[PDB]
Amino acid sequence: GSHSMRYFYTAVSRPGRGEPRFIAVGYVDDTQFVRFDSDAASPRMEPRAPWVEQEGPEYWERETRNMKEATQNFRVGLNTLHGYYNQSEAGSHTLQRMYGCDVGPDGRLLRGYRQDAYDGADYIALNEDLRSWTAADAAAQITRRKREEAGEAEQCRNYLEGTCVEWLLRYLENGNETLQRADAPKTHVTHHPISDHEVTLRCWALGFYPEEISLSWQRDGEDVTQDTEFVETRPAGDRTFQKWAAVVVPSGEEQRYTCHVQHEGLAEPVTLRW
Amino acid sequence: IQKTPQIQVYSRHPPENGKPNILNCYVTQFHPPHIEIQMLKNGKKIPKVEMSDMSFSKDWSFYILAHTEFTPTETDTYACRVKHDSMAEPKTVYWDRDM
Amino acid sequence: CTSEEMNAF
Repeated sequence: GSHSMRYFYTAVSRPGRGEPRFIAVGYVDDTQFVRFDSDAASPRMEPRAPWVEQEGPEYWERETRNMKEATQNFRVGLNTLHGYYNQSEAGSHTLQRMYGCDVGPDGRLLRGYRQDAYDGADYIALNEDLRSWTAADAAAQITRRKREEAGEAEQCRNYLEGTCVEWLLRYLENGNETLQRADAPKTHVTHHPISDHEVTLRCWALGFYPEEISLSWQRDGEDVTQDTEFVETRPAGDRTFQKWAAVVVPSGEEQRYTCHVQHEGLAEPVTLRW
Repeated sequence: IQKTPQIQVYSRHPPENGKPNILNCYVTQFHPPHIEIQMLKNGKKIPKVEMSDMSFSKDWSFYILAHTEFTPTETDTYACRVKHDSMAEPKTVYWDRDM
Repeated sequence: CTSEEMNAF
């Protein structure tokens, strides 16, 4: 269907403990494929999915080069912004960036993005037209000026439209057997008695990809979320995901309940019962 | 503004006493990105703990996955201990095999 | 492929 590539940059200062640490991670869809950590004994851009390992020496040195320039750029960014806000020399501060692109089922540019955050809140973002900026505050406006007078917008658009999309498609082709493949959740229901009168029924979805999924409980055929305990969808560590939803029910009434699971990997919605 | 981290402790595959598994500690929703995470067996630090790379979500909050090999038994306990500036005390969550 | 444009703040 539709696809995305995204890069996440984070720079966090540590006054009295060294120079700002810089970390980057790249994603295609829900799949991380690259990483960089300034604190690594030998900082380099490293592969996190089989289908990038094939990239040649010139790729990895170019990426490593880019990340080292990145850490320098964001270090300046932190220092400059720290000046804008006239903050105390005290504690840590953070500068984050997420950028990348969405391509439709046709393989064309749907939307490009490139937004920055300072200390966990929007700071400045490239608007959907890839030509203007939204400054979240007085300081970000100063930055806006600098970027407009430097023509940063055009530079970003050139990459978001061309390079970003091309390579996204490339990675998509190169990793097709996993990126364009959906794994269906393996589902079951567990039984946990609380007392002689109440028991918990937990409905599990394990080993699925992608992350997006839906779990719900029904009584006699009619919903009843408000009574349902979820956990946030979590990563198994094997690139797949997990989730459960539970409901406390009267001992003896287990039959009345059915768990319902919808996921891209299932031909048709599934129905479980204890 | 600081955000307290949310913690989930859970195995990679369904738990079977004596059967080699992977224990996960999933930490999310925290800010700033500075954080210390250890995993405990019976209350004692575990040497080899792997640490995914720190990433972040739409709301800019951070998440990271720590994990290590382990063999679940009837008696042995397991915990994740997280230390973060948003809390005064380290937060400890014990693994429940039913969750 | 990461982006290699100049940054300003």
